[PDB]
Order: sequence, then C-alpha cells, then structure tokens
Amino acid sequence: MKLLKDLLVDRKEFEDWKNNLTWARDGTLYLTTFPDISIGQPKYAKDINCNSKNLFHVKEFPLEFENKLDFELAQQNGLLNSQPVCYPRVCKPSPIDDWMAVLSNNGNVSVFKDNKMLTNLDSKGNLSSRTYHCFEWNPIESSIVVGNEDGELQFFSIRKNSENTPEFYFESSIRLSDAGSKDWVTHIVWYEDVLVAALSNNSVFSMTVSASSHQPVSRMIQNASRRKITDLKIVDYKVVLTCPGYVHKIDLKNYSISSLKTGSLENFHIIPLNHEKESTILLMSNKTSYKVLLEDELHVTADNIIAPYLEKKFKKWSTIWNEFNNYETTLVIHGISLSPDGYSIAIVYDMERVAFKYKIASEQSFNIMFAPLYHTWTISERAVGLAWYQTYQIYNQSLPKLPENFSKLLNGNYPISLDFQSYLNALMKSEEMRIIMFLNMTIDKPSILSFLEALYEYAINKKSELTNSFDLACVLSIAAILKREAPIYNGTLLMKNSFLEETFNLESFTADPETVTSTTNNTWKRCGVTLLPILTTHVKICPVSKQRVIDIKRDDLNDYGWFTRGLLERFNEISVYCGTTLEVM
Amino acid sequence: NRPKTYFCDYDGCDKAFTRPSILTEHQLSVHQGLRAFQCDKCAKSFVKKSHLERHLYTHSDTKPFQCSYCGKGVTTRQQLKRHEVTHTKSFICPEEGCNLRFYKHPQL
Amino acid sequence: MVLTIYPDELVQIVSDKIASNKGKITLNQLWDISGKYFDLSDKKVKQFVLSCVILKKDIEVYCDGAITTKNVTDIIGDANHSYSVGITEDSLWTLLTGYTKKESTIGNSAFELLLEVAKSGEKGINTMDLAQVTGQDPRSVTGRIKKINHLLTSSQLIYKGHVVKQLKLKKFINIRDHLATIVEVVKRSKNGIRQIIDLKRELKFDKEKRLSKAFIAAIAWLDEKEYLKKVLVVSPKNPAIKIRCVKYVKDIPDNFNATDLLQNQGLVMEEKEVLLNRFYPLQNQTYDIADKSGLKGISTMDVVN
Ligand SMILES: [Zn+2]
Ligand SMILES: [Zn+2]
Ligand SMILES: [Zn+2]
Ligand SMILES: [Zn+2]
Repeated sequence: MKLLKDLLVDRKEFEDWKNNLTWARDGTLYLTTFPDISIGQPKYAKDINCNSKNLFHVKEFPLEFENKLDFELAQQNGLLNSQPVCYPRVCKPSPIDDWMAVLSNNGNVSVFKDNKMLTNLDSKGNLSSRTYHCFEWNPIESSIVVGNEDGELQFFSIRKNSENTPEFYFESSIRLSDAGSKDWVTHIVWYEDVLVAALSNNSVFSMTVSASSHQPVSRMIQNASRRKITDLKIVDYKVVLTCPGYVHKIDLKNYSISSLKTGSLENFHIIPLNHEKESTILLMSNKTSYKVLLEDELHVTADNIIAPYLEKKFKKWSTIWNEFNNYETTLVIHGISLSPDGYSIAIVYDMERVAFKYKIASEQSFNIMFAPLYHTWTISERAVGLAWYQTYQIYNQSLPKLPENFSKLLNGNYPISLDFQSYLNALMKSEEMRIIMFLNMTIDKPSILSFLEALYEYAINKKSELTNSFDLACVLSIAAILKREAPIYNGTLLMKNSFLEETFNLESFTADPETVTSTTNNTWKRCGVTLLPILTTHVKICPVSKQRVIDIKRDDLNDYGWFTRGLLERFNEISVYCGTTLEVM
Repeated sequence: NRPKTYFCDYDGCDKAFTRPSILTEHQLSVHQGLRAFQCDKCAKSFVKKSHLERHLYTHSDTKPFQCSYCGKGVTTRQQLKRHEVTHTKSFICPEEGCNLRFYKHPQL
Repeated sequence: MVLTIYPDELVQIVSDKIASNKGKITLNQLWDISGKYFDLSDKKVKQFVLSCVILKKDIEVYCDGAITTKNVTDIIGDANHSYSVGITEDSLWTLLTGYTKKESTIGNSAFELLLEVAKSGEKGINTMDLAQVTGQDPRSVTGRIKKINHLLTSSQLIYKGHVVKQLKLKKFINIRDHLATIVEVVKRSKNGIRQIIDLKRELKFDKEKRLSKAFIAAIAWLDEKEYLKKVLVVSPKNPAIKIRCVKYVKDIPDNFNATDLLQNQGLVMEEKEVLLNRFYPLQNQTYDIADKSGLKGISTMDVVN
C-alpha cells in the first residue's frame, strides 16, 4: 500500500536535533518548535484524497510561562537562569489521562489543559533539587515522576479532578545518585510496573514502582561509564539503550547484560515494535536504519517496514537538489514517534546539503511522514477519538480486526447498575462502546442505539427518582426510539432560551429521533444526547456525526434534574458518538 | 519599439517575437495545429478574438460598416474604402498631358 | 411548510446571503431569508431570530447610515428610521477570499469585481456586463481578473457580437498523455535541442506550480528512461551563464529565457554525467578574486559560487 502524502510544516524552526515530536491520546501531534509549539490539531473528513493535511491542521500554540527559579541565583549549573526569557524544551501528553507537561528552558516542569496552565511543579529542597531535567507519566494511574539536578526521582500524584482543577501535589523522592555526587537525571521510561532511569554519568537503574510498595529496589543495571546514552526504551521488559557505535540490551527478569556494535556513530533512535510476536526494534539514524530482533541473542535484519519509502523520497529529492552528485547530503530526522495505539509511526525530517548554510526562519520547512508498522491492526484502550481514524487512514482504509462472534452489531451484555456518574464511566470503559465509536467513523449514517439501552435500563430501574420534568422527557424520548415501553406520567414540559419559552406535551415527543413540535405549532430538532429540543444559540457540534449538544456551562434558565444535569456534565466535551472533542462557538 | 528577442525553435521556422505569449500563440497555431476560438454557425475556427469577431459578422445582415453613398453593408474599413472608391471618378487618362477622368475602368 | 434548522445554522445562511448581496441587507430581506426556516408570523420568533444574528461578533446593525447598539426587542419595536444589517469588512474579505484585508493579495479594484460575481451568484456575469457595471474598460477588467481566476469557474460565450467569458464563484491536466508530445516537440526542435524553461512556456505548463512540477518530473523521467538527455550549453564569454536543455535520443514506442543566447555560435555543449580560506578575512578574499579576474571583472554569481 502507498503512504499518505507528507504534511508540509512551513516557517517553523527547531532549536536542537533531539527528539521533538510527541503524539497525544486524542491524535493531536505536538512538535517542540522554537520559540512556540506547533500542534497538529486533529480534524475529520471522509475524502482524505491521499493527503495527510486532511487529518492534521497545524497552528502555533502560544502557551505562557512563569518561572519559579526566577529571583533565585544560579549555582553549580551556571546555565540555569542564563536566558531569562522562557521557551518550551520538552513536551509530553498524558498516556491515560488528558493533560500536557512541558519542561521550560530554565528547568521547571509545568502541566497544562489545552492552552490553560494547570500547575507549576515545586517541592522543598536546595536550588538544584527544585530544577528538573526529565519527567515521565505513570502508564496506569494519575501520577508523574520528575528527575532533578540532585539525582532524585521525585513523585507527584493527582487528586481533586472531579470537584475542581486537578491538584498536583508532592509525595516523595528516591535519591538515585550516590551520597554527595553531582550527577543528575537525564532519561526516565515507565512501562507497566517497571520504571527505568538514567543519570548523566550513564549509570542506569531499573526498579518496580507501584502504589502497593513504599520501598522500590534501585538495582543499578549498568555501571558508571564513558559512552553517552543517546536513547532509552523498555521493550517487553527488556531495556534497550544506545551509545555511539553500540546498542546495549538488558533483561530485567534476571538483570543480565548484552551488546552489539551499531557500525556507525550517527545518533540511533529506538523504535519498539511492541505488538510483534518476538520483542523487536527498528533502529533509525540520519544515514541508515535496520531491524534488530531482541531474542535471547541479538540480530541485524532489513528495515523493510520504513526504509524503502525514505530511500525513494531521498532519491526523488536528490534528482532535483543534487542532480550531479556534487554535494554530500543527509536525511535529518528532527523526531520520530509511535502512534498512541503503537500501530503507526510519524517521522519529521528534511533533506540537506552539508555546506556553508546560513538559514532563516521563513525558508525553514519540514515533512511529516506517516507510515504503517504492521499488516494487521486493532483498537487500543489508550488511544481515543480521532486517534482510531488516523490509524484506519494510514492503513489505506483497511478495516481493524473485529471479534469473530461480532462480524449497531454487537450490543454486548451489561449486567450493571453502578452509581450514575461512574455508570457512564464504566459504560464508556467497555470494549463494545469503543468498537461502536470506531464504526461510526466508517458507516454512512451514525447511530448510538447500544448506548441508549444502557440509559433506558438505568431510568427503568431508578423509576422512584425520575421526579423532574426534563428528566422524564429525556427518558420518554429514549423509550420511544428504543421500541420498549414508556414509563407512565402526565402533563406539560416547559423549556426556555434567553428570549423565548415553549410548552410541550410530554406525548408531543414522538418516537422520531429527528424532530418535535411545540404547543404553539413551532417545529424544533432534538439534541444528540439528552434528546431534548435544541432551543439555544450555545450548542457544541460533533465533528463526526454533525449532531448538536447543549452546553450545560452556558445554560442559565432550564431547571434540569439529576438525570439531565448528570448526562450533560459527563458529555459536555467528549462526543457520545465518537469520543472526539466537540467544536465550540 | 521593443526588440524581437524570443525565437521560434522548430526546424525550418525563421520567426522572432517581442513578448513570450506571442511566441506561444505562433507555436500552438502554426507548428502544433491548434486554434482557440470556434464559429457558432459553421465548422471554422480562429487564432485570435478579433478574427472570431470578424467571422461572426459574416453570418448576419446587420454588418458593422455601412456605405455613405449607397448604404450597402460591409465588415471592415478596407472593404468600405474600396467599395466607396467605386462611388468616385477614380481612374485617370495615363497618356501624356491628357486631362480626362473616369468612373469605370472599361470607360478609360 | 417551515424548513427545520438548528438555532445557530441561520448565522451561516445569513452570512452567505449577506456576502452574496455585497455586504449589507435590509431588515425586510433578513425577515424574508428567515421566513423560509422560522415562522415570523409572531414577534416572539422575530426577537429570538434577530438575536441569533446580532449575537455573532462579525455582524453589524445600521440606521440611516449610522451604527446601532440597542436591545434586540428595541430593533423589532423601534421601526422609525431606515435600517440595514451587514458584516464587518475583514469578515467579508475572509468569507469571499479566504484571507483578511490586512494580508490578502487581491487589490481593491479586483475585490470589487469579485463582489459583482458574488451578487450575480448562479447566473454569474459575462466579462462585458461586468465591465459596464463596474465602470472600467476590458483591458483593465482582464488585467485585474487574473488575481481571482482561481476562485472563479469560467467558459467562453458570444454576446452582442463580442467574444466573452462567463464568471461564477465555484460554490454556485493529465501529464501521462503528453509525454509523446514532449518527445516529438524536442525531436522537431532545431538540431534536436530545446531549453527546458522554453519548453514549459510552449506547452503552457507555466500557468500553475502544479503544472510546473508535473512537467519537471516528466522531463526527468524521459531522461532516466533514456528517451531524452539533459545537457548544458555554456555561454562562450561567461561560464556561469549556462542553459539547461533537453537533447532528443529515441522515440516513445537560471530561469531566464535563453532563446536569445542559443542564436550565437554557442557550440559549448556538455552532456551531464569551494575556495573559502579560513585565515584571511572575507573582505580580502572577494578583493583577491576581483583582482585576479582582471580587466573583464567578475560577476557576484561567480564570486559567491
Ligand atoms: Zn515557428
Ligand atoms: Zn462561421
Ligand atoms: Zn455603398
Ligand atoms: Zn487622354
């Protein structure tokens, strides 16, 4: 299959040749461009026409920084406040929650929700202990680890998120460095229950980190050494790291060490193919790439997955910008990242002559190449919304592996009656809800009948609490579309907007999911979740199913009940049809 | 005014032109055998807007130049001038010193 | 029967109607547009609907040519002056051109031409009625219309004995066939040589960068497949002035037009297959080559290269 046409990022710059690309849970790309981040914001369109521009829209993301180490004089790190004007140096999205954390140039870590700052991470200690160099997200629970200049892996963990803005608060810190030593943390990786961290002197430590343990065993797997760790990853509990001229493989089941020469000094990026049957990695560099099979023994094999496309593009470019072979030329990779589901890769790169280059911001540009890593793929519980669609499109629209008993369609059994806000959580945590959300991205007319049965069963059970008029109106609407008996009630509903009020007989809500007629003979369309009449100039729109949702933060006239308030508070941002963020006006 | 500095390249073609669009008009018309303006009323086609405009009058009675003497219609000023010169004593005795002047050449 | 739409959808439709009718509409026209989708038989509906339109920041209200900012109910009841509604200029620009007046490449005169096509909509305008209505000559209209030919669908038609094109806003070339023509054109060129820039110019692949890319790729493919050969020709008096040309080889089964230079003897054909001294300042290095080049001097393109 052919790869989609590359996304051409223009007029953006990068300050350093490190890995600069990250790809969030909702499919949003983040590029740590200088001086401001560039976000590849996700969008929906069926006519992709082979072009990646139809999936990702690129815009500057001008966050604002405030610096806790300001006022405080730089010590053994002379560079600390050397440039007092802050800019983003590292940017990572949450793997399970939905936030972004960024390392400022002066060594603060600050956490954000979209363009709004949540909190700036701080803890008591000397100036170096307050200064951070690397950070990582817990792959299982709402918490963050930060590596400081004192060589301490410090933990912060998260609460208050249901009531108000999430509180990030200081919990504890493992001093990984030797007593009185001056080395500091540079890399942290956290896969399932195992955390692995590397200090500046190339000393590496592997430890099991869990809520159930207060005493993690900081087993140093690699002694202090001369060669710098260029990259570090966990691959089916095997740790993998690379240095100039070498790749080192370590197995954490027995703490044994092994090595292979890479044959080149160019920086190698470790790309772990987690879904393969045998633990395997692609190694990528500005001049060569190859596949290393990580069995008990190491191996060298062809990068048939990615290299053929890059070679074609490089030959194509060479045919125009180096037609005589006059110049030595290189494929500069500014970043590589796996999709959140792990089935695809994104490479950000440019082709350049080795020469007396004097570039300027307006002439700089980059290509982002999207490519499939396997012949077959599946939904993942980590990725959400447009992230599923992205993989579907990258695989040349080839459908995912559906269950053999379920290939709406499945509507899986639901023997539940949990507390209401959590009931909607458990409902969305189910595998059957995820495949329905993906199917809506493929069919000609979207539907949510399976989800409606869960709310019908809840309302039918909770009959003693359906006392509010709007709540009853919602239930009656669900019953009628579902062709199951409607609960007995009588009288007229009243609904309002900022200038107009309309009375509706509860029986005027027919089984039709499209429209409703008011007692004044005026027709109105139904809302996409509560099924109520859309009477207000404040609805959010679903970018997939084109349906409308009433913004409960904007309404200040309708006397909503517990069922209606609880429905809207749980779907005020995430689409009930497809998990995408609703657009706002 | 401006110098002819765009040269047609084809085998056996001599022409040079002032501005590159005109060289292209020549190349598509002469050497490639394509034309850009079609008659609505017959099969013919033309290389310029002004040439289709002249041809369009040929399908009509309301021809755009009209005679000052007889009132006969014509399509362009050359046709009008030649026609109107027939309504004059145009011809002159070619023999030495002879004074006479004539309206139709067989009279002379 | 009143057509069903969501409360905010009318803001799109009224914006499109306003952008069509040159940026302003009367309150009666707004009510006529609204009546297709909402029952204006009662002032309660009129108050609700006019609020939707006034609530969008891009929309402005006027009275006898002056601006108005009263409550929505006041606009329904205070029916004394002449009243009209429109959209802010930057928004009208953006809705029609896709860019703001602050940065858009279309000139004011050309934008007014676009506004005439916007007013005519599905009917569109022929270039002469456009010329007469705008009040400018066909040379001027044609020179201006180039700036907007990407926004407009067009075709030939005959009107009042003149030859003209119709213009419509959009909302109301396969290179694989041409490879044989490229080889035959180079085959028919004098001595089997043609300048690549001049070849692009003949086939009119110069109209769009899309066509340019297609042409450069085709020339490269014919070179790689050995139907043609890319060759240089060098000015006998200037080694930096070299001409990129295609040479004919076999049948199919730097941007200056140099057709001037190819008229000379020019026999320096070449079939296709850095001095920087750290220690002396750059000043002295440009001086030394400008001296060593002698009384004939040296061009900036020689010095830099
Ligand atoms: Zn010619
Ligand atoms: Zn004709
Ligand atoms: Zn006459
Ligand atoms: Zn005589």
